[PDB]
Amino acid sequence: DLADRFAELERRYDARLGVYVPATGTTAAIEYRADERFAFCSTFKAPLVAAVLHQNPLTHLDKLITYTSDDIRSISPVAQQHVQTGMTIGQLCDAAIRYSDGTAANLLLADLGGPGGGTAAFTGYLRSLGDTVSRLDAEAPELNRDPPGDERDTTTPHAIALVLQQLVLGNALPPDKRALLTDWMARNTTGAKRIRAGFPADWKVIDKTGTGDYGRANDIAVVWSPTGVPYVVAVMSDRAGGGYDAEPREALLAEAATCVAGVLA
Ligand SMILES: *C(=O)[C@@H](NC(=O)c1c(OC)cccc1OC)[C@@H]1N[C@@H](C(=O)O)C(C)(C)S1
Repeated sequence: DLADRFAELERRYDARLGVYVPATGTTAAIEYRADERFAFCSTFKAPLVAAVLHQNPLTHLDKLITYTSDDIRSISPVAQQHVQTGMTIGQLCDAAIRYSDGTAANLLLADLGGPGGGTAAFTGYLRSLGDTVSRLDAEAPELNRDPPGDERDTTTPHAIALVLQQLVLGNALPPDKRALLTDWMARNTTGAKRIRAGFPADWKVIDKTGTGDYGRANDIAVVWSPTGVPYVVAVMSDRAGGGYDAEPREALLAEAATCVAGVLA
């Protein structure tokens, strides 16, 4: 039984684990704490890029955005390298997804615009996809820091899986924009030790990770079987029991993903 295995992992890693895989043609939903709230951490950047693509014509990807020293406030591997030239919206989407660049995500939120530095418009985008659960209230670094249990900047494995399903598998985006989002997540560099590690090499995996304080580690993916059957996999975790400086444990997500892969193979 899956739930027993997930509970064993919780004890092993002194963690709380949430998992959701939506029902398909022949499988019921897989769900473990799937309606409990977990911090978004950086996972919000995937639907953020979808919001920015949806909102604008494609030539918008070519708009140059400039920024300065005081815009660099969070882990930002790419944005730090280009501060002297600026970055296009396309480059910022690339960096936000593939390197989880925090400054890029902040600039993309500002591009969306409106109250709360774009957080309200981001939430509005989720509402338009039928997600009445998730909320973004702050930008980086603040959004990764809410105390355990706090509802600010949270989603649920259930809600975010259904969002990602509509973005990648459904018709939320036109095919040209859908393909851009799909490709960036396909080329993600931060996810090798999470959902990807739990699925065999002949399964295709696209994903977006998140990491925070209190041992927070998430990964949201779309996976395809070797025969092209897709499944959406949302895994979220925290380790409140070690306090603010509890280490995130990637291996917990790899093992949860291995357990899901075993059921889906
Ligand atoms: C978003 O989840 C980002 N996370 C952070 O910047 C972060 C930590 O990451 C080391 C640790 C504690 C707090 C925060 O947020 C202030 C970026 N995305 C993650 C990820 O994709 O797993 C990175 C690549 C580790 S940074």
